[PDB]
Amino acid sequence: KALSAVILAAGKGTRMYSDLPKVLHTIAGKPMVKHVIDTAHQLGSENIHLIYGHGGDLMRTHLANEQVNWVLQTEQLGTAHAVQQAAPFFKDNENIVVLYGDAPLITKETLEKLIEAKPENGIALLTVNLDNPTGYGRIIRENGNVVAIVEQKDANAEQLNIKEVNTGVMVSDGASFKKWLARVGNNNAQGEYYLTDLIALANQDNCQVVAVQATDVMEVEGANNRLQLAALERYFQNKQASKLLLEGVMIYDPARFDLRGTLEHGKDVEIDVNVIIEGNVKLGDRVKIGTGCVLKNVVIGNDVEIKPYSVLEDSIVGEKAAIGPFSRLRPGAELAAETHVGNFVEIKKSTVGKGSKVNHLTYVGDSEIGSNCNIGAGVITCNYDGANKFKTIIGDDVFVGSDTQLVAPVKVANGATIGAGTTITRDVGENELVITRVAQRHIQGWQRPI
Amino acid sequence: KALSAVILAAGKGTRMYSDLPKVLHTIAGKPMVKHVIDTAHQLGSENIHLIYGHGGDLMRTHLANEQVNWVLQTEQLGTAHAVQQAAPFFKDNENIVVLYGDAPLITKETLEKLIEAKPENGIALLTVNLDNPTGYGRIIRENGNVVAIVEQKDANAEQLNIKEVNTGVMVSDGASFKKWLARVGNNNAQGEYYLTDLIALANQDNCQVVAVQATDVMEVEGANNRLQLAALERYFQNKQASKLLLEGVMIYDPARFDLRGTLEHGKDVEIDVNVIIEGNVKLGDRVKIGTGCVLKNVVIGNDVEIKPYSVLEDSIVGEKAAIGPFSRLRPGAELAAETHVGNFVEIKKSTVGKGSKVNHLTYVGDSEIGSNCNIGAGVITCNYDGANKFKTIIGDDVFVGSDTQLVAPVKVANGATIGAGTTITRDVGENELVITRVAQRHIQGWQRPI
Amino acid sequence: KALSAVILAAGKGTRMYSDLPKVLHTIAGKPMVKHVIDTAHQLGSENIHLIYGHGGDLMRTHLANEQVNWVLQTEQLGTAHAVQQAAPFFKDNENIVVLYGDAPLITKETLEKLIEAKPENGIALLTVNLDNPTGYGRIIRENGNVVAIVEQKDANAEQLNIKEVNTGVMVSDGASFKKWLARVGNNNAQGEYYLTDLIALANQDNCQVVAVQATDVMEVEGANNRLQLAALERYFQNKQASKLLLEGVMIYDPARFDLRGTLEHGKDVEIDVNVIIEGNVKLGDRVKIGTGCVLKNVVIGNDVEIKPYSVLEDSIVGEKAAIGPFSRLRPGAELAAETHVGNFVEIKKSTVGKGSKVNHLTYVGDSEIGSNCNIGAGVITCNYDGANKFKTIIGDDVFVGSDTQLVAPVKVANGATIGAGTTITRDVGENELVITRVAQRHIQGWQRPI
Ligand SMILES: O=C(Nc1ccc(NC(=O)c2ccccn2)cc1)c1ccc(O)c([N+](=O)[O-])c1
Ligand SMILES: O=C(Nc1ccc(NC(=O)c2ccccn2)cc1)c1ccc(O)c([N+](=O)[O-])c1
Ligand SMILES: O=C(Nc1ccc(NC(=O)c2ccccn2)cc1)c1ccc(O)c([N+](=O)[O-])c1
Ligand SMILES: [Mg+2]
Ligand SMILES: [Mg+2]
Repeated sequence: KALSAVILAAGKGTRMYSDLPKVLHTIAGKPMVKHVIDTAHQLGSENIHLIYGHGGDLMRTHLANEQVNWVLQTEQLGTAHAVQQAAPFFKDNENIVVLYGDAPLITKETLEKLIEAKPENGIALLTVNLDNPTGYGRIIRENGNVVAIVEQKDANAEQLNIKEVNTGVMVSDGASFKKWLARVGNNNAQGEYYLTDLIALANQDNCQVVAVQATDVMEVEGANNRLQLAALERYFQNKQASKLLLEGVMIYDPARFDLRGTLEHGKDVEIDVNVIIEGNVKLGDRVKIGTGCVLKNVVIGNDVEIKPYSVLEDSIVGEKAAIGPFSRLRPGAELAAETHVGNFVEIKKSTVGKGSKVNHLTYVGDSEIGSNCNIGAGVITCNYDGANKFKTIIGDDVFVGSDTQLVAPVKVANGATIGAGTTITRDVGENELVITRVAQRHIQGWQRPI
Repeated sequence: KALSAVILAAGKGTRMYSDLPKVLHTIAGKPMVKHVIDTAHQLGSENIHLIYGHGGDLMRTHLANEQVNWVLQTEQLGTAHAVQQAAPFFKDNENIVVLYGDAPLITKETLEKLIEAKPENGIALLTVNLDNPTGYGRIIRENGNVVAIVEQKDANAEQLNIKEVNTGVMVSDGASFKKWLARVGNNNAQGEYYLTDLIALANQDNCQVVAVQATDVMEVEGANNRLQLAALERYFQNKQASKLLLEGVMIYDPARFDLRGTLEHGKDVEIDVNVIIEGNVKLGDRVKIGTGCVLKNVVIGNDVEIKPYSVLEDSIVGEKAAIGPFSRLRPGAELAAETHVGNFVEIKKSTVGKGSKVNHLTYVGDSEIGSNCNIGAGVITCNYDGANKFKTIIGDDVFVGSDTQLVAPVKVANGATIGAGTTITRDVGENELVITRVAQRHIQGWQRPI
Repeated sequence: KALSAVILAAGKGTRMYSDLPKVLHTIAGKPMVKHVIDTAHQLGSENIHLIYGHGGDLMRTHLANEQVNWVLQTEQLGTAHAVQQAAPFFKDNENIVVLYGDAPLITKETLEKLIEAKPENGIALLTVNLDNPTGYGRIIRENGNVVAIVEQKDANAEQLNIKEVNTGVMVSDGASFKKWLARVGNNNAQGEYYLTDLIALANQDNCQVVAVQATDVMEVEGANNRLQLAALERYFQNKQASKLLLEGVMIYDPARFDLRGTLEHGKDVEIDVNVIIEGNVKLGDRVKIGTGCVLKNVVIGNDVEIKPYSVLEDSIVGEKAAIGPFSRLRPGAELAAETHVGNFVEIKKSTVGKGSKVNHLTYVGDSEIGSNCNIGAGVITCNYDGANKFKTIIGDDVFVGSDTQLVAPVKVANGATIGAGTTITRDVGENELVITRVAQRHIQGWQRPI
């Protein structure tokens, strides 16, 4: 049986006090609605009907590449009215799952269990037990089936003690949705067409409604403000960290670890406190990440150690390389195996060959450095004024003395030696030794003003 | 009706194992007693009577500027004796609130509710419910009024089950305080004059004592050691973070956020984990603060992004500026709109004009830099030996080549160009190009010792 | 009465998904088994019998220096079989305590209370109360003595409600262990010889088994995976931080503090959030450590302030020194009293004399710097190519101008002055002023390409 999803995402999110619409606020670096779209995709949804409204232009720019059907809602008249906007696109013989852009932690596993329980021509309603169910619609089960969702204000004393409550998440076939949505009324205090009413309509038609309990409450929780969003964030981070720990990643403190994307890892990986992993990150075996590192879109080979307070982005690090502390790898930094990058070093769009070292107070930009080079402290690759970021090409086995400026476009051939304090503007030949001729004034008996 | 406060702050705080007296230990960067003084001020207190004793000289140096009446207590004979020291200064027709220098989280809101409930010629006693009230004085209410505070050792089985306990915080008029304090005795195991006894004395005089429950237990908790102080700190930090989140500040992790002063913010502000905000900080709209930043006494314009591990102090940052990662702004750094400050860059008491860039391994101190300047990597402003920190004045549209030393006092005029590796000691004229003439020795066939 | 310990440490730890055996995973920087060995040593154990098996070679390399008896177990046939491997080495008249390499938080205090309760020719069994005891062996006490350890699958309804459970930790004399271990059978579902059976065997012999409740559950908890290991880590860190706070160390956030070794401290020490203390660290009075610092094997004198994001290792810091922010002290850095080390500064195997300053973008390696020296921004000590890390010797009261390279081996005598941008290769005499003679090309009317 086929499946399609409807995601409610039209909300303004007034209590976020933001220029963004509600569902664009992020959880682990990606919009709340994107988590829901990805879950619906993971489920095998043929179509994903996205109900949107407030901040329409921002929704379109931030989610331009999502394979969704854009259903523009002009008036907020309740959740049944929102779902009915997508109803002309429902296949009669497909299942439809209703999800909420502001409740991002719903899992594929929970939803699979919900779809599976759906009786033919009936509804599968996602429910949850609360220690304090006050304010939520109570689940009334008679003969194993859901006969009513009794709201707080209507419940009798005995019903107020029911801990099982309605989440809003439900599954039914497209024909049943089309049929029942056309029958929902707005005769209530809010004057809204509630999707909740489908339970009563299904019962009127002698169709069964089966309840399916969610594993965690946090899967059904919605974020109405940034405090609630921060609580979903911490729950999501704890869950990601716990999964990594059970896979064998040594995360020293799961409460001080953040994953905002995907992590591929080998065995015996050690991650110290306050590390942030962003985008797509791949770590080989025995990678050690020191305190305070930020890795965004990087590939790290086996046996690499990243020392504290290193920031890496869009970079590749070969096996047994040693980075940090206080190293900065900017996009395009490609470090070969057994390389060394030290404190207060910045590498940008440069390749560094096997065994080469760049250990102090250096800027290497738009360069190619060969194997077994020694880049002295204070070395800087630079350009002439008005240039267009030209390249510095350094061969194999080159020594570059401390505080040397390499003025691109320039080539330094294999085995060349450059003395400290040099300004390199002309190409250096193979085995060429280039040393600066200094002129100095020496004044004897110079008594300091102390 | 007028109000004045009495704050007990004479304690040694032996269990802090410190040379400081008890109340000078800080919560969110300010002494515990200062929080209480500020609360009493926010309430509208005409006078704030500060009872002090231990570490008297340190109290005077650390709180020199507080608008308090210094009441030096020579002997610790109990809380009623402490309050009686200030009693000759109470106005008969004013209300007096008794507060504790070591219980800093008491709120203005709680105290307003306490003052309001105070019956004429009576007492308003602040109380709190505890799940485990063991050791605390139980509130005995008869005919809605507080008839007794029954201590742990005296309570009957039924009274030990009372969860409502005495906090020590109370309000009464100045004449009633003067009258009842003169009647407090010390006939008890400790031989102390307890302020607690005022409840029994008020009852003897047929004056009503009304109980007022505190909203949070943490408002009445006192810190006797640094473990307790750390628990008040975390509660205070969580409360500050929660308020900011409800105002619309996106704090990624409220458990990894510290505010030690005041924060003024615009909309869509994003604060990553492990950020510290000190003194008075103002952030405009859409300010993004990366992980590990420290902002102390700074003004940050709209649309500024501060990248990870940046430390800013007594600085101003114009709109759309980009700072970090690993940037250091020291006092007097003034960055104009659309400026760029990069990694391993230190700016001290310098103004940097619109669109100017200082992106790598640079020290700029006591300087004025104009608009659209390019400050190369490794550039350093310096002085002669025995100098008195002279100024470097750089005009508009100046290019300063990498690893150039600018020797103050020096002026570089508009549109000047400075080549890499230069030593600037003489003023550079408008559109003047200054390039270093290098002498180099080139030795061919130099085989490295590898 | 003498004591010896047996520690079970043969486990593979399959669920760690690691190449290391189970007990080598660390808690606070040291292997789980090492914590247990140290506890057994603190107790006064004459012998420590270490049962090992999986990852035998790694156990031997990682614990080479431990004063233990290496008992190589070839087959895992249950805990009684493991303890019996060490039994030929038990003295009849000594007490034997059985401990587990994967339950590292067991305290000396708990074990002292266990040994003390041991009745002659009997057993002292360590027990613990659990709110949910499901799955654990229930303690059956009859006439004050332990008559049985009833397993989950055998317990009657009434016995399942017993909250007191078996921990596996026990004490008995060597003769009793030898005797009872020879009588343990493997007739059970697992076909293993359980140490648990010693309780039933002691009862058969009319020897009393006394229960001793552990203070904390976490002392008896074992780590089977890295999630469980992380929970023991956080509990251990919280306990260490709480002890330090009660001793008077101001730890701003005990949940963001890590101690991985030993800390000796004076009074009025302040430690900001996210600090890591490794190896042996000693702090004097009024030491202030800013956010994000890492101190490994360092001695810090009184009144030192370490500013944020400083990494120190195998270094000594004299009184009133000022370090950071962003300073790096590498092994052998020895800073005398009243010295100053600033941002983006790296000190390696160098001594820096009293009052000397190294405040910006500098590398000082293999050097001796005297008193009251001024090391300018951008200064670098370096070597010739093929050198063997030679020394830079700087006297007292030397000024070294910004962006100067000091080419070791070189000596700079007392009161010498070095101008900015200099290359020092030759020794500088007492009171010698060395300034660079620059040649520059000046081109007027150079219009920039803007
Ligand atoms: O109803 C919406 N979202 C929604 C619905 C239900 C819940 N459920 C709960 O929070 C919940 C339920 C039961 C127990 C605990 N929490 C959480 C969020 C909704 C409606 C229209 C919208 O447009 C949007 N949106 O995302 O903008 C959300
Ligand atoms: O009594 C003092 N402080 C004080 C008094 C009461 C409390 N209250 C509680 O801790 C409390 C009460 C009820 C329930 C929970 N906590 C906390 C602190 C006091 C007295 C003399 C002093 O000199 C100082 N001081 O600040 O140095 C404090
Ligand atoms: O049994 C072993 N360890 C062990 C034994 C008991 C416990 N106890 C508990 O976890 C416990 C007990 C009671 C209540 C709560 N937790 C924890 C760990 C064991 C046996 C053989 C081994 O070789 C190793 N090891 O360390 O590799 C451990
Ligand atoms: Mg330099
Ligand atoms: Mg230079």
